[PDB]
Amino acid sequence: VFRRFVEVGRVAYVSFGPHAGKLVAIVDVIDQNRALVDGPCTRVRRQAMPFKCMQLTDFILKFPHSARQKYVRKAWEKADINTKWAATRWAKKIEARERKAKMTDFDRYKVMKAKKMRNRIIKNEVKKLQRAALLKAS
Amino acid sequence: QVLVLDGRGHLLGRLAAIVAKQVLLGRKVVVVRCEGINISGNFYRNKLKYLAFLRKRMNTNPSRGPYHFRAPSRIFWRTVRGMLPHKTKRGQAALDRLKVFDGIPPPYDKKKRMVVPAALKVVRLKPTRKFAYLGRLAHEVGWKYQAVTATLEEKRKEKAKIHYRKKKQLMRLRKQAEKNVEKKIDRFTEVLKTHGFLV
Amino acid sequence: KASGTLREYKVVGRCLPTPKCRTPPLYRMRIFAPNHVVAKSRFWYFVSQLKKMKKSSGEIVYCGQVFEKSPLRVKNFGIWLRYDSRSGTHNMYREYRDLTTAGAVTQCYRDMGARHRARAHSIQIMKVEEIAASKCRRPAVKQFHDSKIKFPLPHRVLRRQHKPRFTTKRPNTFF
Amino acid sequence: MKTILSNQTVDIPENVDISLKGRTVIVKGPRGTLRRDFNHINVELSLLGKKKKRLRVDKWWGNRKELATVRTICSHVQNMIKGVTLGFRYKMRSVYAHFPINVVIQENGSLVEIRNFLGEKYIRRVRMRPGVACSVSQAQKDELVLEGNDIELVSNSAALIQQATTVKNKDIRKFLDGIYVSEKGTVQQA
Amino acid sequence: SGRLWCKAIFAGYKRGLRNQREHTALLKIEGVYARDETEFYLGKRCAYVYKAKNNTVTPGGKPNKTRVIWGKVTRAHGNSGMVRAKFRSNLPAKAIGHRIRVMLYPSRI
RNA sequence: GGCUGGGAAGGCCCGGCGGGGAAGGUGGCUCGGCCGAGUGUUACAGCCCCCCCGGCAGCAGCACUCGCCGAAUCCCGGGGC
RNA sequence: CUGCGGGAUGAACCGAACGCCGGGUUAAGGCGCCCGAUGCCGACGCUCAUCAGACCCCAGAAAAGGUGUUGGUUGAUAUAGA
RNA sequence: GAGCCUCGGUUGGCCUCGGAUAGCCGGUCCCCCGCGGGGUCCGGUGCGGAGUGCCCUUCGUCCUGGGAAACGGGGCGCGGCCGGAGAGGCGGCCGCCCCCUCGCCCGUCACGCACGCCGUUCGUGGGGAACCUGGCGCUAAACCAUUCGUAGACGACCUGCU
Ligand SMILES: [Mg+2]
Repeated sequence: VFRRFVEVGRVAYVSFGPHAGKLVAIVDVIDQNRALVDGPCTRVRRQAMPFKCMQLTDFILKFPHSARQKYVRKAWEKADINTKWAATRWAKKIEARERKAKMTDFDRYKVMKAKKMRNRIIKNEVKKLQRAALLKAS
Repeated sequence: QVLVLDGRGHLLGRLAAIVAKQVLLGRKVVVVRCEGINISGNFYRNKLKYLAFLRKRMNTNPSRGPYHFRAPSRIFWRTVRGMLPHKTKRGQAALDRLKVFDGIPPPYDKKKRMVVPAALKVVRLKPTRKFAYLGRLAHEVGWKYQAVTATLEEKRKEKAKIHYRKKKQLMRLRKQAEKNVEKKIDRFTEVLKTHGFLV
Repeated sequence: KASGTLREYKVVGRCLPTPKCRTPPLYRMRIFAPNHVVAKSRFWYFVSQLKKMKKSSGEIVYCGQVFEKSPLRVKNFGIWLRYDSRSGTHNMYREYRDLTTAGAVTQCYRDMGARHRARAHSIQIMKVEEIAASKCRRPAVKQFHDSKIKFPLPHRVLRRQHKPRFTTKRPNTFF
Repeated sequence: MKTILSNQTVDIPENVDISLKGRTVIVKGPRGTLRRDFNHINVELSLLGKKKKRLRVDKWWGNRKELATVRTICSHVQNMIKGVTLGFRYKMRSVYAHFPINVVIQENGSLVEIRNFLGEKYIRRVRMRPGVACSVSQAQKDELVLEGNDIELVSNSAALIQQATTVKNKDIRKFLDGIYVSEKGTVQQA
Repeated sequence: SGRLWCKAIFAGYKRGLRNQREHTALLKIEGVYARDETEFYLGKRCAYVYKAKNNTVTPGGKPNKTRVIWGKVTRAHGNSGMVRAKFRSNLPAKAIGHRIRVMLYPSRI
């Protein structure tokens, strides 16, 4: 029932470490819990990276298991991994987290007012729909 | 301001240490569903350990000897007490803040209960290892009210299913109502998603 | 002797010149040590074990770290061991898969300590040689010699168990 | 060590239709339906190909002990398919020297009573697992037939009625008496 | 019109296993669980507020039953967000596991 | 600042030499709609990798943080007690 | 004839020796709770005990065995088919 | 309304079952069962946005003067229908009177502006004891003494007496 595999050319997201929050592609497998990784288009050099700190997405580009850092970059550019990643819900949620982190007190006040109006409007509509549903049931 | 924890799927000592530490810090902690507690190792190991504990008694007068409580909630209470300075006034005051129950009593059956990932079996224990349920262990050493607790828990779960069905209906109607008036809240939604909401 | 992240040092030494022997020969060794101070001590220990040379009667001519030639390529390293057990000593051959020779030696030390309870002082490193995909005896290294190698992460036990400690949601192990 | 990948496949016939509820195999066919939950085994249960022709089991990063589960689950699935297609029939013969063993089925085949075992006045009533029906075999003077879909239950009932007839406080090598399983086959051989 | 102090808990005094130093208190600030978020709270004023039987003076108000012991955050304590604090008078040890409010106005940001 | 007057790496690559994984190829077989996917066999390179001949600014222990030792070859600023 | 930190407990052990205090840092030892500190997104392996194991002095075990499991050494045969 | 003692605090979350080599949400064209439940299929997410890395509420007041939204709220608002028994001790659903124009964006001023200085801001009409207003209901039992022996060292125990 597995849909994600450690394959040569698999794109992985680094959860934590020096290159945290940066995409990277798997080149070759070093050991059970360590693989050679390369991130030419995401400012990541070629070095070993444990599987613990990486969570791999559903992007797989094809290149030989021991390419010399040049053909992997070409495949990354041809597949346009950056745009596809930016289009995914994962990157959008990460950006939402960052926006929440960078929100200032004035922005918090604006958000408070916006929610104050929006929740009231939505709950009024919900109450009206509940009354209509009760009328329909009877 | 009171912590309510669901005991199902939590390891005995792993949860007990955290609960004792929080209790010593003035926090009020309620532990619920103590029959769901599980202990590492096969059932026979823990059965033998509890029987060996049962053998411990004062030879001259067993009434003054150790008190072997059979209920799973009282077993968890004793394990937590073993991790507190209960001989001092501070330890007794802290232990007064702790409250354990078999099953989920009506006072807490309508509350959301938290779980501690640092004490869960799925996290702390290998999938190939064996474990024993505290309810079965208690039932085989003197516990009397396993079946009554099971029946009451079944009734409570049916009531919770009814409430959860109502909550699903409410949430679905809420989502539909948001779509209905999405034009009148476009400016309010845009500013919300500008600062990292609804994305 | 302790262990850390070992580095490969090339140490060259000779006995002090004497009127009898005006030009003594030069000897070199491959020493894997945390630093050069202990690398010199290990070189002297091995030379005294082999030759009739001591630190007082000799001198260190050159001591320098040996950098990895291809740090970006994965290689198979064969290490020949000579360690002491509770009983008599034994000879071993072990294979490891690492990017650097020093990393392979560190893995060898860790594996020896884990599997045979052998400390660093009891272990003597004889020869470390890089080997191709073939000529590998250990199936653990050989099972990774596959161009189309695939394996998922079945049971991803989550970390950050103490990042916010009380949560209403139970974690997830399938990704 | 840890094996990177170990797998085995089972080729089911076209008669049998198999489905999996994650890790629970439900097998149905001509004779009936058999269920067996394969939890607590931690294997990848894959059902590949159209018409569900083949069932594949996978095990990633397993040691020596966890490796045998791959073969044992395939064996269990094979037995389940054989039972749902052909079934299991166990024939057992009663052995005695002087006192004849009197065996009578009581309800349909579930309740079996054994009488006159070594002259004992005591009568053993043995209950069998659900889904297994016992009967008195014909064309043989003293033989019993056990039939069912699940091999485990039929074999367990056969073991129960084997252990019911046991000689106590005597040389078992000399007193070779009791009912013993003589043949392990299928109801229909085809 | 609202709360302008962070919640903290008097965990105990600075101590070893068998020796206790009462001139330095250990504080458990809520929401801080690492030795990297404690830099904000360094130097912050902290007070232990309590009530007593007799009335005392009150700055800018009528006499009340409230008395306080003022303090100051000194340094972090061991990778867990614990904070060492020093008060003008040592804490009564009755406030173990009780509320201590750390102010926000030794501001330096 | 030194080192292997750092080791590798990055870019345009050019004129070659051999060897090996085993591939836009062939092919016994298998799974789906000539193609897509999975295995093996001799195996050149249009997927590549490695050594030998040689040369360009593009370097720098490099904020693409892959692993050193450091300070008349070293100075400035800020925070807390 | 000697207090102090650690070894739960304590003659001789480890560190270290004493005027009354404030600040900082260590030794030997530790950092799930008792109990100060790993609430590191620590690293690599080994181990299932129906008598598990858990730190000088020290508070307990031997010879002999085990296809239980994990590594090493030697020796043969296997497409002329084990 | 004062009047003594004792303290904790400084917005709440009113809730499925649950598995981890898997799960969450709808429609369910289809089938079965008692508006709902179960199954097949289909469609969306899954390092969880139907995320506790979360949601809910604003934490200055008042005048009038506009736009968007809008019949919402309150008078411990008064009367009926219920759910809840594990240790219920809380809420849900309907009738009638009066009052207010509360949420969001901008005009418009005025609120001891106490001239920099700390326990501000609440759950709280907090909990315990003694005294000042009214409406609705109350009338004792226990023990000693006596008596009895199913009881007994003495207490205690079983009994009787307008
Ligand atoms: Mg107050």
